[PDB]
Amino acid sequence: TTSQKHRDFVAEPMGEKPVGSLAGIGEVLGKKLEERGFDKAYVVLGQFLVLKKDEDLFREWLKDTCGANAKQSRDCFGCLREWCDAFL
Amino acid sequence: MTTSQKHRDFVAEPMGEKPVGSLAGIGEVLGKKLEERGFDKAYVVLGQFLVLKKDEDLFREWLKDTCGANAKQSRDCFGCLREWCDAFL
Repeated sequence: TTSQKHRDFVAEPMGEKPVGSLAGIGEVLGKKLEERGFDKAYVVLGQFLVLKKDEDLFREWLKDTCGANAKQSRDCFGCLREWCDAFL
Repeated sequence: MTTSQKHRDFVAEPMGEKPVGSLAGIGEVLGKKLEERGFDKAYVVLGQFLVLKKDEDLFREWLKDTCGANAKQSRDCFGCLREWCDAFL
């Protein structure tokens, strides 16, 4: 199952969408990601790609960086993996 | 058209699983050094480009430090990634 936020993100190029457009990234996570430099969704894509799309390492990185719980990191990972399947 | 044909081929389409050597500026010598550091597909170098917020100075320095790229190689790689992003990101 997926959210509309997920479907909206995976349907099109992300351009300069803010980090909060990613599935799983709410206002609280988004704030903390922004304070650490990850202010646009593509910067988080960048980390996903630097980590060679590794689910365990990306989701652990997200937890360590902004405090994402397991559902939030699942949602964020899945939306980036599906976006990459469609556009990369 | 100022760019290389290799730039043109790269920016014309999604990169998928293309190797790092498909990037403009990344010949076989630079490509093997990138692979040895774990940057084995073009998308991993895109990742670093994006994590650095597409900043030219930081990206070109990173490339120099990571594989010894000269100024022309680093400008070509940066420009190829920048135009790819403008087309597809």
